[PDB]
Parts: sequence; C-alpha cells; structure tokens
Amino acid sequence: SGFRKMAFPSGKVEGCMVQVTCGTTTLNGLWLDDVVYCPRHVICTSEDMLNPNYEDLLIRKSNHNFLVQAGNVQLRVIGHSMQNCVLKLKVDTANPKTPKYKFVRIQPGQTFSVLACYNGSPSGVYQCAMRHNFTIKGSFLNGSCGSVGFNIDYDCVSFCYMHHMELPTGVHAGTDLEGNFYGPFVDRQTAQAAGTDTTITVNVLAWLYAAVINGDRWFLNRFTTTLNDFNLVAMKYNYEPLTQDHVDILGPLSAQTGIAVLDMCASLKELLQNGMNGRTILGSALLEDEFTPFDVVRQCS
Amino acid sequence: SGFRKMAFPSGKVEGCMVQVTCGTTTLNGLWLDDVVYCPRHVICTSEDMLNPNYEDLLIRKSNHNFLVQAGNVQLRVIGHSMQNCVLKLKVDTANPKTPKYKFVRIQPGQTFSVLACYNGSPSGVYQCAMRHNFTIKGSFLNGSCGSVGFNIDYDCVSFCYMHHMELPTGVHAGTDLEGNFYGPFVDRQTAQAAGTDTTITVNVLAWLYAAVINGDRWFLNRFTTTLNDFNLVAMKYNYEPLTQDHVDILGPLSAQTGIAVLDMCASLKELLQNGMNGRTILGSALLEDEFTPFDVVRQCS
Ligand SMILES: *C(=N)c1nn(-c2ccc(C(F)(F)F)cc2)c(=O)n(CCc2ccccn2)c1=O
Ligand SMILES: *C(=N)c1nn(-c2ccc(C(F)(F)F)cc2)c(=O)n(CCc2ccccn2)c1=O
Repeated sequence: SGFRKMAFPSGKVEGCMVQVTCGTTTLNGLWLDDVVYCPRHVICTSEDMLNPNYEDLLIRKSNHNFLVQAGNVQLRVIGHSMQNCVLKLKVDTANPKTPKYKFVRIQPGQTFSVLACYNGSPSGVYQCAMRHNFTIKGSFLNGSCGSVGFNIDYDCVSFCYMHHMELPTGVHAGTDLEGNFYGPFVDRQTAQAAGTDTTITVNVLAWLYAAVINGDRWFLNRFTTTLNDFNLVAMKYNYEPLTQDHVDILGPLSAQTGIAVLDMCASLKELLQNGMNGRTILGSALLEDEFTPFDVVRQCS
Repeated sequence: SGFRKMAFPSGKVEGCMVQVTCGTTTLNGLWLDDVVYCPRHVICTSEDMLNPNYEDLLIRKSNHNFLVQAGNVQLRVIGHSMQNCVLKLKVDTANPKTPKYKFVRIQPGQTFSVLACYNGSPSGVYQCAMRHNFTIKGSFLNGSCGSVGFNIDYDCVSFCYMHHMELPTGVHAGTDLEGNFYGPFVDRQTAQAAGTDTTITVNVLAWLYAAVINGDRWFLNRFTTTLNDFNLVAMKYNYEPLTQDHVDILGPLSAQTGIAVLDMCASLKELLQNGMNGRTILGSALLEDEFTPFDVVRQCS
C-alpha cells in the first residue's frame, strides 16, 4: 500500500474536550475523571501578560469565576489548584467518557497526535513531532490553547502535550499534563529564544526505510559508511548524531527490508551531499523527520 | 499560526466501524441504523477474483454466512442485498451511536478524511483528495477494505468513500456509499488503466494563498497574467484548467490576503516554469494540490 502522515483516531479524546472561560478569556480544557486541566494563562488579562504574578492572580479569582461547559453540559467547580503552568479545576460531575489514560512526558523526536479545538469543540487532528528545540510546528489559531497531544497504544490514551502559546517565531510551545514546559519556555509574553533545530536522523532513516517497503528504491546506493563518519556528515548538515540505540531500534526495519542500517546511512550521506537532483521519496522533495521507527512499522505492517 | 494536513475528528465514525467476515474473508463494514455496508468482494474466494459472477455467489451465501461483530458486540443478519458493488446486511440491533449522516458522491478535486481500520478497529486518520483519475493515494494494507472517507460539516457526517482495492499501480480505488466506483474501475482482479493525473490547479492556488496568510510570501511576483494564457502554461505542465468558478471560490481568499487571483496565477506560472530554485512553501519543495479552498479557510480562520 502507501505511506501518509496518519493521526491516531480522535474519539476517546473528543469526549474529554470541554470549554473553559475565566473572566473574558476562553480556551479548551481536558476533563478526565473529576478534574479539568487547562493552561494557567487563562487567568491573565491583557495587561498582566508581560510578566504576570500567577499566584497573586489566582488568589483574586474565585471558584465561581471558573466556568466549565462540556458542550451544552454545565460543569461546576469545587476546587482549584496550580500545578506548574496548568490549573486543575476540580468539578462535581465526573466524565462518563473518561478513557484509560496516562500522563507521559515525551522525549525529543517522539511523535504524537494533536486534536485542535476551539471553544471546546474539536476541529481537526494531525500528527506532530516533538523537536530538539522542544517546539512543535502545528496549526493553532486564537483559542486553540488547551488542545492536547496524545498517543493511543492498545486501549490507553497517553496524553503528552497541552498547547499554550505561539512564539514570535511562528512555532508552538506547551507543556506536559503536569504543567512543565517542554524546553526553556515560560508562559510570559516575552521574546523567547528557541535554539537550533536538529533533524531527527533516526526518523529520516525510518522514513527512507518506509520508502523501500512502499516501492521507492532509487536512493539505495551500493555503498556503505561508518557510524563515526556518517556523523561527521550529520553534524555538517545539522543532523542529530546517530547512536547504536538508534541502529538497534531500526533492527526490525533492517530485517524486513534486508537493507543494513549502515547501508541506509550511506544512502542518506549522498542525499545530504548531492541533494535529490529532482526526484522524490514517498511524494516529497524534502527529507522527512516526523516519522519515528514505530510510526513506520505501525503503518507498514 | 500554521498550516498542516488536518483530518476531521474521527469519533463519530469509529463507533460505526464493525467487523465483517464471510467465509474466510474479513473486512471492515459501516453500521448505520440497522444496515451494515461493506464491499461486495467479501463474498469472493481466491479462485473467483479474476471475474466473479457476484449474483451467483450471493445466491450461494447465506444470512448465517454473514458474520458481523461490533467489537465484542455480536450482530445478527436478517437480510442481504447488492447495491452495485456494496452489500447491505440488514441486522436486528440498530446502532446507538449512529450519527446524523448523509451519503454524498464527491467531485474530482474534493478532499475528505479516511479512517483506516483493520478487523473493525480504527487505526488512524488522514486527509485524502479525490483526483481527476478518480483514484486516491492512501495507506491501505490487507484488510483495510471497507474503511470509509468522510467530511463533517456542522454536526453531520457526509460519507463519500468506501475503499475496495489497490491497483497494480499502487494507488487506491473505491466507491461511494451507493456502491458505484469513482472512475472506470471494477471489482475484478484485472489490470485496469488509470488515466493521466492532472494537478488540481484551484487547490494549488489555495495552498499558496494559505502560505501568504502563514508568512510565506517569496513566490509573490510583481507580475500578472491572463486566464487564457495561464491555462496555456497549465496544459503544458498537466494542470487542470482554471475557470471563473475557480476564480470565484478563491474570492474570500483573494480578499483577506488582498492578492488578486490572477496575480497568484502569475506567481504559479513562474513556479511551474522556473521551479522553486531551492526554496519551500509551507514546508514543502513540491506544489500541493490536496487542500481545497474550503480546507484553507477552515484552517486559516
Ligand atoms: C490560546 N487559547 C491563546 N493564548 N494566548 C496567550 C495568552 C497568554 C500567554 C502568556 F504569555 F501569558 F503565556 C500566551 C498566549 C492568546 O493571547 N490568544 C489570543 C486571544 C485573542 C482574542 C481575540 C483576538 C485575538 N486574540 C489565544 O488565543
Ligand atoms: C481489503 N480488505 C482487501 N481486498 N482484497 C481484494 C479482494 C478482491 C478484489 C476484487 F478483485 F474482487 F475486486 C480486490 C481486492 C484483497 O485481496 N486483500 C488481501 C487479503 C490477504 C490475506 C492474507 C494475505 C494477503 N492478503 C485485502 O486485504
């Protein structure tokens, strides 16, 4: 068959997406059991966004100030709390549709699905990847804050991402479900320096592996290369350096294709040095680093 | 914010995805109300796949031969029927989770979401587009037949696509929910000629429009061009010819950007003639034709 960027199915998460409004500000929350998780900066007014004192602002806000609507269902707040950058608004009504869920902090390179919501209603779903500058590139208009990113292995939903802010650079930053930001970012309207963005080399190999499986074998060179010397090429082109754990996770892909991992590193060396000269892999003229090895096997088998 | 290929949320469709097995063959069905829709060729054995006589095979098969499982729920068949290339297996249990749905036949160029299922369980969701050879490029492994494509405007699910077969060419063909194939294809294991695949010019303009909105304005040339003479460029490069209906549907995008439609056709003329010379729009070194004008506005506003 074929290879496309595929999101996990979204239903288990849609019935967790509520509407959260404090004062004049409206953003999405995540209602799991009897707690509704949402970004802190819901309690900010425009004036406080340079550097708000969140503690002080929360002191002022009231449980009745916190307004939770699950669609046309109307939830009522019985507690409030600040875990790092998130608020936990305890409620009376527990969710009948709470899935088996875990809170997980993802590592750079990992991919997840994003359910983009506005005003508590889901609008669309798309696959993102966490990057080595701990930023994500996604679609987030005004009001999309609170939208969550998640993986579904087996029956379990593993929430890893709550969106908070767009950066002046156009990329997006956010936190895990315990409220800590990925990367150095803070929930202030400050200029914040994202760092250099290094391509997930193990992902690009896995994509190329998914190409040989799906009928694209032009890049396959008769050559080979060494891990140390591939990485010299890698650092030149700002590619994350390959390790043996990387080689090992590609093992299952190595076997089915019967193309050794170092052989593919050599095909990737020429593609970096000689570019593409006008051909395409899997329908792209760019090297693609947002498919993990896991993403490929799940799609290609 | 940003621009990504976004699928519609999938929950309303997941709870319609059942398991359908006839004889030794297992594929997915779509259970709406008291009818479970699935591809005909479920009733084929390997020997009959050159050119099966479907009528005759259905005569032989029995209601009890038709086995429907909604996850661990067990549905029981009380009728059977052949509408073109689909079977309608009436059942006793109506779906408690049937959404407000319509059956629609899409026109070439239109985009929809695909819920990829195996054995009745959804695995992933991704955006496809119907193309002018009436084929789709997607991810469809063995057992994915019966997976459906759909749009969700408002609260209504508009099913347009049931997958049936992969072609020897690697692309995918299927039917509407009334069973008629898009394009000239038949449910036979024959070599079948897909035709020439023309790029949806109105989609590529809409994508470029979505780029100016999202901070990519390098392609914007100070030039202009004529509809007749742009189309001369279009036919050279095998691009679907632009009409005034096309220009009109881009009106809302023309206004917000303040870039006339013919100006963008001129930027597209140079990109076709001079290529990209190594730059990228929206993260791609290819011209993208699987965003309708509707897809762009829904994402960019
Ligand atoms: C997402 N829902 C959203 N988030 N912010 C926002 C608020 C505060 C911070 C802080 F700096 F404190 F971290 C970061 C990001 C928004 O400002 N907006 C814009 C709301 C809006 C309303 C009307 C017109 C324009 N914009 C958000 O949507
Ligand atoms: C999808 N579920 C699927 N469909 N076909 C298939 C069957 C019949 C036709 C016809 F020509 F009649 F139109 C087209 C397509 C499949 O053949 N398979 C393969 C099943 C399989 C099982 C074990 C090992 C390999 N393949 C499908 O999966």
